[PDB]
Amino acid sequence: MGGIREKKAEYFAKLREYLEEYKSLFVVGVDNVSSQQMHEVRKELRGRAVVLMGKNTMVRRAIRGFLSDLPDFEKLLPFVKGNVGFVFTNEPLTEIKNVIVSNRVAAPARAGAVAPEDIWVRAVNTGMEPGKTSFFQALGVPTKIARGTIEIVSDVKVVDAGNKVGQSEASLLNLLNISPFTFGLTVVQVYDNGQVFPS
Amino acid sequence: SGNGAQGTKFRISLGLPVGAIMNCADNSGARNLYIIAVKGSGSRLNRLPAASLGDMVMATVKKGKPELRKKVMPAIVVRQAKSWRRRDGVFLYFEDNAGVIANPKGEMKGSAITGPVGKECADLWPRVASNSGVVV
Amino acid sequence: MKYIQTEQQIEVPEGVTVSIKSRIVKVVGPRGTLTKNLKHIDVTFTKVNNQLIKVAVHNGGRKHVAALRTVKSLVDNMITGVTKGYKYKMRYVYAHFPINVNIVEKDGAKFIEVRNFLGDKKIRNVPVRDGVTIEFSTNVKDEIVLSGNSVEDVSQNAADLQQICRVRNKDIRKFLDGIYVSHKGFITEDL
Amino acid sequence: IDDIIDQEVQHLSGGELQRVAIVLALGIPADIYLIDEPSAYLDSEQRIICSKVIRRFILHNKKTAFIVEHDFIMATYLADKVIVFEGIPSKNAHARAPESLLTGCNRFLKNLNVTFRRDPNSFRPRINKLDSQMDKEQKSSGNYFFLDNTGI
RNA sequence: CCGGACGGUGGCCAUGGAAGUCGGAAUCCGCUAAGGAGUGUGUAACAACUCACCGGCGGAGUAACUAUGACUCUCGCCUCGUCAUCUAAUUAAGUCAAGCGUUCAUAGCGACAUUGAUUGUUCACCCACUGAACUUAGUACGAGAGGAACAGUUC
Repeated sequence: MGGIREKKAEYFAKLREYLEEYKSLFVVGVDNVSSQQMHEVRKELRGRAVVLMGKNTMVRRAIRGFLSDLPDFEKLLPFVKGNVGFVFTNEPLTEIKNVIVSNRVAAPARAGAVAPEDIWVRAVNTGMEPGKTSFFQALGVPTKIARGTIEIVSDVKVVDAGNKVGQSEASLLNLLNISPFTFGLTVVQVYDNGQVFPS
Repeated sequence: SGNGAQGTKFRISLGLPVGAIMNCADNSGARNLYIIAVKGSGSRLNRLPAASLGDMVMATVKKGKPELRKKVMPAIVVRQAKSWRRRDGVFLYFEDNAGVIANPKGEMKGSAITGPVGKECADLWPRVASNSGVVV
Repeated sequence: MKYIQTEQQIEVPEGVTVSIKSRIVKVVGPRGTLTKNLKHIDVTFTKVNNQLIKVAVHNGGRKHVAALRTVKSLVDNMITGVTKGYKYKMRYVYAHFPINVNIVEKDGAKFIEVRNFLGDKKIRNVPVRDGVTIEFSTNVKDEIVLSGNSVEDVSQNAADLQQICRVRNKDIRKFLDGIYVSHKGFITEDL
Repeated sequence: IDDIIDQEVQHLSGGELQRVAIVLALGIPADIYLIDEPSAYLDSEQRIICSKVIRRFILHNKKTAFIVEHDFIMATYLADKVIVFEGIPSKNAHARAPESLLTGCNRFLKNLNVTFRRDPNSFRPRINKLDSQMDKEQKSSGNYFFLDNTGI
């Protein structure tokens, strides 16, 4: 916890040898995914070959590149985004994506997050007794009281992909028990053998 | 005045300072009322508190049933004698000083009131209205 | 310890020109125009380029320098108010007695008239300031909306109203009646 | 009503249904509210609960209300103006513009010819018999009712 | 400003129930960028918040009862008395923070330590009164118990 490194140039130095040891290098997104979910996802990778560290200490692929003859500089626009890791692997490119991208860990949306895909809510009885039905109506979910229970009138899209989910919107959906997205290591890039693959 | 007095009261000449004795004019068994305090009266060095028509006092019974004597209770002044003046311009006065024993809320202890009763008191204390014959 | 210079940037945008002589600022934009007097401070404004203006203090103490950012901010909100403009929303709050709010006018007036507040036998009035307009929001319940070019006039007009409805002689945590400011933003949408 | 909540309206009672209906009209916001004969099927306490209801909400909300009534006391409490109807029943009829409480009450009570002097204790209307000197005196004054107001 | 705050496990004994968070010591392991056998907020008891730490950003004895003392033995102060009686009435400032405060040191407090009767009556002690009353309103808040005001009105 104290001041002692918290290393600089030392952890970079371990990291240096790690791009060079493995053929295939991935630029990946934790941000969304819980850590029982990440930590489990990482368990899979770890048997096969392993993931290591950085900030901008990550962006220093250049030093690694400088040791060999491979990229600089030369890359398209260094794709790194908030919340990035590097996955160093034996595992060929195509398979790594199918493990990570296909098998994501369940999870519910969040308030103030941009929806990744279209959100819908179904029609049918919520099962909930009379109360503040109004809250549902505020979002643009039609509801009315039928049989002394709150029911949603119809299926409709509450939010589209690429629009943000409002704070009210999220909370009300969670009470419904409606979630739906796939969380995991969102692949943002690949290097293998002098070649750059985007998502 | 105070509790149970629904209505306000326009000032009327103070007739009865502390120590004054009025006739008891109910059928409670009390023969007279000796005034020891006026409710709602203020303070000035040396001034006796003094009551008037429809004031609630605190009295003891000097003459009357022994079950009423030796203690302090509320009463209400019903007839005056010191002449006073109404807003119709009139200076008027009764032949006696008299009031009736009553409870803090303003309920008569007795059931009749013997003699007349000035309207300003009647107007002030409903249970006094009830038991009054000739008013004013 | 006295800092030899500290400066700030006031960025200028496409639709506005701001002009300063002595320390009198005139900002003029799409939404109309705003001017404020900065003589009470001692800073040096300097134009670098139609989209940029600096403000600086030479050899200042803590407190002087502290006032320098606040000059930047003050002239920023003049600039934004002349572009995006300012909109404060307030909502009525009451447990029993419905607060009824109007707009009356005696002698070119404009006042915000508050009736019935907590049953309150008195009729409350807050004058509408100039440069500020009032809409009772359609589509929303007991929402009043104050807008205009000057954050300072909108904000204060707002607070005048909320403060005219303070409660007395009651537990103010149980008796929460009032008109509170509920949203601070801009007039032009998307932003 | 908690117990009434499950019960059907067909299954319901008269007076209970009445208070519920009056309340329902007040349930929704409106610039103007219209109520017709709220006193039906109700006893003393029940009507008077209604009287407080209409006056308080209207005052507060600053909305207007028209109430039709047969009950003397209910009209007095709620209203500020009155419309009196006249003519012959089941034949024709007529309505008037709204007029002040004193004015409207004199007209209505003049049609009946019963004065309701005042009882000093109760402050209640006290009825006056036909041909009389005391009642005759009133007819010359134009006072059918009395309240805590100035008047002879 | 914000994201992440994780597995051994709800550590161990004390355990009524104590799963990090009243308590007795002990401080490990794996994780991985960093995640304390766990800073404070804890529902009883997990959670659910949080934060650290990665990161995006002149004196005595005596009792088939207490007390008193028939008996044996030895050389007007206190007082405004108590009970009646006559009265409606009666002498006729701060620091420190260990503690309380049921949970919490400072809401509220803080040890230690430290910087008309009656009387000459003053006084004292009663008997009464009253800023009050009225509507606002038995209302708002409250399971009730209870209980407001601003406005207007009269004193």
